[PDB]
Amino acid sequence: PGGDMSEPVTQSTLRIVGAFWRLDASLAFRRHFPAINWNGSYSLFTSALDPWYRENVAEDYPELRDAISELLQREAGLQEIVQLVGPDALQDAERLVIEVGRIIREDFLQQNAYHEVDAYCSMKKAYGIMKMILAFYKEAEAAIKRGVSIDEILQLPVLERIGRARYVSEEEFPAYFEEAMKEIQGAFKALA
Amino acid sequence: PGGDMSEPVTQSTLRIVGAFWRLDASLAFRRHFPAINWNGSYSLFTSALDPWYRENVAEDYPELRDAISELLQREAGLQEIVQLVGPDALQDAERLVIEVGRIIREDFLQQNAYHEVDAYCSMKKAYGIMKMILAFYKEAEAAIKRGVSIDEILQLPVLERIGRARYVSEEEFPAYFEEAMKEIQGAFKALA
Amino acid sequence: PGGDMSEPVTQSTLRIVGAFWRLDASLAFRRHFPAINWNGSYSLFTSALDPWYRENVAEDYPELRDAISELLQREAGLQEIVQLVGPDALQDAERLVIEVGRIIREDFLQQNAYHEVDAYCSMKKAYGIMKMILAFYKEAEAAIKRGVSIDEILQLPVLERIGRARYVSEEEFPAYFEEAMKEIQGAFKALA
Amino acid sequence: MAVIADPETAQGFRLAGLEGYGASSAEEAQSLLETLVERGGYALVAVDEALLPDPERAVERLMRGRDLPVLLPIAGLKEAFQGHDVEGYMRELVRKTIGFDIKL
Amino acid sequence: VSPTRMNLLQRRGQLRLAQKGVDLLKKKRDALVAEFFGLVREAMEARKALDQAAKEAYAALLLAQAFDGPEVVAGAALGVPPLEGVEAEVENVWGSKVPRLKATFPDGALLSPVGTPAYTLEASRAFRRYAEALIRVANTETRLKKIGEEIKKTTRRVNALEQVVIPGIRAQIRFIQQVLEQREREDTFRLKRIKGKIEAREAEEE
Amino acid sequence: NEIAAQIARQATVRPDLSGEGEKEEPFAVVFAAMGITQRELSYFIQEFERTGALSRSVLFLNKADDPTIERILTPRMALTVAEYLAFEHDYHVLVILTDMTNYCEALREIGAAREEIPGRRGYPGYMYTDLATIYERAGVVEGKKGSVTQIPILSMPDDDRTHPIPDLTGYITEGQIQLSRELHRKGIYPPIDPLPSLSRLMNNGVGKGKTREDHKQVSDQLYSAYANGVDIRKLVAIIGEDALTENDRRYLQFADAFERFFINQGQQNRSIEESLQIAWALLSMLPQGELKRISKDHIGKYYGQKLEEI
Amino acid sequence: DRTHPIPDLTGYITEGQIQLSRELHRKGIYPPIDPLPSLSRLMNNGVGKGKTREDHKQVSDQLYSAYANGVDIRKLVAIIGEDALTENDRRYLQFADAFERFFINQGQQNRSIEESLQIAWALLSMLPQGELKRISKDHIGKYYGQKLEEIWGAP
Amino acid sequence: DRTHPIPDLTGYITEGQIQLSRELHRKGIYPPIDPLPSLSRLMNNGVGKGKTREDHKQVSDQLYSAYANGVDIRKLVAIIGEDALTENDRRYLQFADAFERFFINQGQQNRSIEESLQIAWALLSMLPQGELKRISKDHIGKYYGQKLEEIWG
Repeated sequence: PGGDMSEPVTQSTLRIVGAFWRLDASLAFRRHFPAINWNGSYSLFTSALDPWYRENVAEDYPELRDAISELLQREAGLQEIVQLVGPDALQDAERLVIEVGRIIREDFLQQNAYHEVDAYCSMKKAYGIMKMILAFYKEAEAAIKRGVSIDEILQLPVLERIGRARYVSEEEFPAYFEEAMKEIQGAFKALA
Repeated sequence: PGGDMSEPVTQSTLRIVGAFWRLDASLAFRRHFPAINWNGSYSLFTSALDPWYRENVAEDYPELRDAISELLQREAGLQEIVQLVGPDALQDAERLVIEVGRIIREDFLQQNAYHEVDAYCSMKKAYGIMKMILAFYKEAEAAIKRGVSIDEILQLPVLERIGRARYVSEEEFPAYFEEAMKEIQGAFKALA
Repeated sequence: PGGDMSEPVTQSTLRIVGAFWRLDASLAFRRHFPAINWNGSYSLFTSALDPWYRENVAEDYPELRDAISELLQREAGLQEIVQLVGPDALQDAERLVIEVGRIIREDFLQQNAYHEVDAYCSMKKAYGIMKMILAFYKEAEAAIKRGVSIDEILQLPVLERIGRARYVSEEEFPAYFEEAMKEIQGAFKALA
Repeated sequence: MAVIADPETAQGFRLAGLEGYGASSAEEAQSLLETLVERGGYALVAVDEALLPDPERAVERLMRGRDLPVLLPIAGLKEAFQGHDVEGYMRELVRKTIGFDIKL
Repeated sequence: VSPTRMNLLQRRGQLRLAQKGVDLLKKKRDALVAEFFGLVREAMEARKALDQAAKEAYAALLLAQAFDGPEVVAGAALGVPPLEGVEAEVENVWGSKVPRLKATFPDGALLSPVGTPAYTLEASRAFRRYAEALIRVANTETRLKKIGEEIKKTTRRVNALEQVVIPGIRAQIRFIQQVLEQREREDTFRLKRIKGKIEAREAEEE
Repeated sequence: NEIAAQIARQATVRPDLSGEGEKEEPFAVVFAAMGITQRELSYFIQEFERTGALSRSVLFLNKADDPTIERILTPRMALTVAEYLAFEHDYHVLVILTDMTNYCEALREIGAAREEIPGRRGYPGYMYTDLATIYERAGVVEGKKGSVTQIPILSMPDDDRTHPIPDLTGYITEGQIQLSRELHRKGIYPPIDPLPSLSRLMNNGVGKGKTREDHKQVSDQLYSAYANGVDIRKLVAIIGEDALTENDRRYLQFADAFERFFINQGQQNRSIEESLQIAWALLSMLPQGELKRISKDHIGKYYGQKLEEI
Repeated sequence: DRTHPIPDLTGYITEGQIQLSRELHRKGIYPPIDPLPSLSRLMNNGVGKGKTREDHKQVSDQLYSAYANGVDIRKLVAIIGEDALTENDRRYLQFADAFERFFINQGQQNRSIEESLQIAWALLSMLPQGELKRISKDHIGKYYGQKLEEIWGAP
Repeated sequence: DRTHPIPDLTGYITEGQIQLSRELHRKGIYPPIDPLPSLSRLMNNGVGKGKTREDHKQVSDQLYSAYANGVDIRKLVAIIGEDALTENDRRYLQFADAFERFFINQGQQNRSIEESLQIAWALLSMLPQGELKRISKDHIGKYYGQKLEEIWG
């Protein structure tokens, strides 16, 4: 009642379940769905499922997942600072972290249950989207060191490719994925 | 208990009463009487009483009252800058709104209960004073557009005529009112 | 229960006892013992014991104790501004008050129960340390009025003597105290 | 110190002992100012307004990093012989400095 | 924050401190605004002086090359070296350090401003005085910008307090009050239930 | 009450878009009032008399001077009549239950009298089931032409959405329309806040063959844009307008124009076509590339109309 | 806690309150009565001409306002220093300390109302005439100008 | 909730407690033991010269003081902003970070008391030798100075 997690039913359940998928009304108000608070949720099965992932999704899947979690944690740290002192006050590295965290939110964490393709997502597709996001982040960090402006990075056209990747279908996704991976390098070479 | 409007008695009352006359000691400290706060008070009878006003007071009384309310709201919206910097640093139009709010307050919203004639007011008298003030506002705005000095607008004797409208007896208000409207009409044409 | 001092037992005790030695969880977490909450503690026996202190410790012991108490209250007052704007935003005299409050906390009120010497303190040792700290405060205030930086005040080595006074044995303390009282005057005379 | 302006006035600035320079274009002025600031050295650099009204805005990428160079919008020459609205310049400066964009 | 009476009282104290800090910072911004407008008037004066000096110096230079050969003026400018005519001493304003350029300005460091030209030397005097006025304008502008950004920082802090911190404390106070009242209500219901059952037991079997 | 009366007046079903093409039939209104004051009752009676609907309506009126325990029978009788009409005579009924807060207060009175185990703020532990027995008497039946729609009205105590009455209602009902005190103070009517408002059955009623195909994406995009605008407005109240990037300034302008042209419509009746037109006009304020919730085809078809609507 | 039921109900029934302060107590002041959070609801009906003195009400109001300004300025000095203050702010800063030392801090003295009013006027004389807005000009003329030495010797 | 009756009564009965922290757990620190709310009542019985090492108690006290200062400065940066910090405040920030990442984060590794005290001294060497007021100067002379890079990286 009231979304309070300190109630007897939730507390009695949390002593026995192995995962805690915490829904948030703030995310649902913004039409961010599935509306799971990734900061407040947990799972006690991630370590035990790593052997299965390493042979059924990709040998490096856990490392990509850990990198995405770290990026989200950094975004959570920076959001408290941004909300009180403005995005411009940050350094370029932190601004890139904010932007990539947003990309993760909107292009990876969000999923449309009523869409003909986005309702279901396979593990390979999730791994591909994560790999694209992390590749973009590495290239963007390199570019920032090379003096490129954040605005130039943000206005790139590859961002649209990553942003529409979840609506692509499974039967054709790997081709889209190879093409976008090529395009990421192609675009960050163009900025120079 | 201590002015907490969330008290159960206050909340139950506000579910059933059609008017909330919020008294405030801040106004009484500023020597403003009656000490009714026009920002927190409300009434749910205005719409049902409008037809009565349009026949017993004047056809435009609802519009003039709404205009006074909008002017007060505009004044309340300029306290974040008048606080930071005195009234003198505001441009002509904003300072005109500030002075129109001052005149509204001191010459229409205030009422001495111990005065021989001001302790009472009729609906005709209130409508007359509202029409006075709003007509002056229209003329002053037009003058400012004509490049007149706002300080000159702040020295006209017509304002002193409007100030004494509270203390004119009911039997003598109509003549005062027509004369003062005509003086308003002829007070800004005279002023270059 | 819970550390809540609003419990019936603590509140009923609070109304019949003469002295109230409130303990602070925040200080106990930092391993600062005795860990007494100075703001929330009191004694009703001070005025009755002044004659004894004059006859058996020092004639001006009550005044020195009151000076220490006034310093602590001033530090408590300025701590609000410190929490609002940070310690570097303060003016020189206020930073001196904060620093001398810290000196009182760490060099006079802190006591090591497990030490061979500091586990017990005589009234005369307490009087000596208090007198040292007050003399230092007076000379630092005079220096700041003459334009000496706080950074240069806090680096004066006599502060190390004041900070190690706690550990001087009872037999050796008088000589240590005379040396320190000479050294404080020397140090703030040498600053010129 | 130093100054960047039209070559007609740079000669006089150098005649007074300032390391004057001639600006032929707004792009030229910006490039020269970037070169001047990037090089470690002189402390004051007044920039002709006509070719670059807001030197701090343009050089934002450096002045945000270093605070010794003191940029300054200086009045143009042909303008000087006809005058310029100082009050408007100060109004814009107030808008920039406190953002509340109001004066009287 | 655990729901306790102690936590509630601490949170209320924090609300009071936040409100007091808002008032204190508003007074600080009032003082800053007063000083800022004083500096705005000063800057108007300094800029007007600079404009007048610019006019006179441009005039003098125009006639210098008009009578003394433009080549003569160019040579005079080339001869004069970029002398180190200022000392960039710093000044403290409201806890911040700002430059205060001081024009040491050795006159003898100007090489070959006089000679064959008859007026080019004078035009050098006008431009030296013009440089002085320009330094004064810089000195006023730096101070004004510093006080302006101090005003902006204070306003940001005040807005933060009034729109993020204080509402959060109010929300916490409401939550703790609800939890405590609920616990009291539950305990009271339990006591009433137990006493009623004991009364029924006494009625049934004494 | 004004919003309920306006919905009752303007409610229509638009068979032309659906494709059946058959002539519509009007709504019967069953109106149950619990603890209603004379002012509100006067408003409702006058509105229904003005629109002529008082002949095709049934009114159950428990006034605030009437017995409290009788407040529990009123919605049940109202819904009995509604279901009778709908599922035995093929009517389309619209039920309005004004001030369900009064219903819950009466329920608490009874529960406290009987000393049953309470829940969250003295409300009986079975309040959820009791409210469900009222709310789940809506719907549509297979093989029946009639229907029962419910629009309960409840006043949230202290504007608190976590209060047990709104909280339990929101667990039972299919969404909610939440009014904003802030919008009302700005002079907006109807003051419906979109972000705390939801309709759970919208997807089964919009799109191809019902309304037009871009409805759902337009709504999603409006939600995203307004959420960003509110976040930027929160940012501006700290760090001033002048520091905003141009894209953020665009989102601000969108939030304002939204509140002033989409939400605010007074007593006007807007067909779905006009509302979608206004929506695309507001969305055209944004760069065409920031409309990530809308497919390319719809952006091509409808993007680019200015706010010149009159 | 003033919101505790005991003081809440008592305030509901009673006609004001005299609030002691721990800051004043721990600064050495006795009796540690803080004027700012204290109020007597029936004061106006028992002071004035024919009971006490004609200058009582305005003197009280002025003391309250001046002391509040002084305390606020005392907090402001810690941040912006005494130089950044105007002369009037400084005079209020001095008045607040004098008020605490000579008005509140009377020890075990028995002051008649005339002595207390004399001390109040002596303290108000520190502020420039004409900055005493809440006092009529007649009373200012009649009583303004007293010297602090009358109470300086007995804090 | 540490004020819940179960933990509260337990702590009143038991001789200390090792309290885990969710904040550390989310950062990936294992074991996620938060030292400030933890306690060992009998620790003084079994440490010191002839039991573990003569510097043990004072090193523990110094670690507590330094970590508390670090957490306070963390609360301070939210108000003042990082750029306004002093050099000592920055040093305590760095100490808090390194403490969490190297002293608390140890994974499934078994550390001898000697290695643990070496890591503690390496971290304490990040603060100026005059800021270590809880440790005697004999121990500061004997153990201060060694760098953390020598242990890892």
